[PDB]
Amino acid sequence: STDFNDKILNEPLKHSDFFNVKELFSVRSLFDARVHLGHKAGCRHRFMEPYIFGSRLDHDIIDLEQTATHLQLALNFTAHMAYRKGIILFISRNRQFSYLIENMARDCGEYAHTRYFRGGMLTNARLLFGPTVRLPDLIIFLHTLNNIFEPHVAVRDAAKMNIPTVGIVDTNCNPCLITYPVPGNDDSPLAVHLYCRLFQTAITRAKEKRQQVEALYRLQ
Amino acid sequence: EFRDDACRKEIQGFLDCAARAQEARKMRSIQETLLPNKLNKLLQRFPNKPYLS
Ligand SMILES: [Mg+2]
Repeated sequence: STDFNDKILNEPLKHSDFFNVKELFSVRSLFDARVHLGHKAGCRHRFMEPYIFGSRLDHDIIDLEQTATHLQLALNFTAHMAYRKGIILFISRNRQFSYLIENMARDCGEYAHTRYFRGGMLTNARLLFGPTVRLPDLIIFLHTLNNIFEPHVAVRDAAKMNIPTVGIVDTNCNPCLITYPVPGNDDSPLAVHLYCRLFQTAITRAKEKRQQVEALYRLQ
Repeated sequence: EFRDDACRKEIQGFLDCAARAQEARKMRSIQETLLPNKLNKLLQRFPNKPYLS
């Protein structure tokens, strides 16, 4: 058990990019997906200024260099969690992409909550689901805002319950409590599809690498 | 002297006009039934945010 854990769990933590997530994307791919388009300058959020490249005719432009760095970190974290077999829950209240996100979750073997987030799903989880339920080990927000342009209550609840949160934060979002913010465009279908594909690929790579490493260790 | 026999035309006009008034009440009610309820639903969908978030 000791050696197994030491060589399985802690081995990947010794490498900058163990799962090679940087190859999954490039600044050009994000640009082509339009990850760099934000809302009007009037909708801008005070905490999203550091990630905004500028304002092109009252339209904010998200610094895709910072997006690339943040996306690297978020994808690496997600890959490591999937490798460690944690529960990854995808949250998004964008009804335009509810179906897509649910399908991505089902395909990648993780969970999704794209519906009306009932109060207490995380803070009252033991009562709602059962005393032995296992809460998600990572929450990935494809849209950190609810359908009234307020932060998803899941963000606050995840911070409360100490569940790390990856999250795509647009120029009108509040990245303060999101553990791994990925400044980007969460409203374009192209951008949302790119995010879904990236997270799906990273999680699948992590799971398959976990299986491969386990087989390598157990066969010897 | 309130003899309807020779006031028939005016009396028929009055009766028809009253019937038309009731019909107009009915049609106006059904027509009334943007509505404040729908407009309040729309405003709820896009509420005023006088605070920060
Ligand atoms: Mg947005």
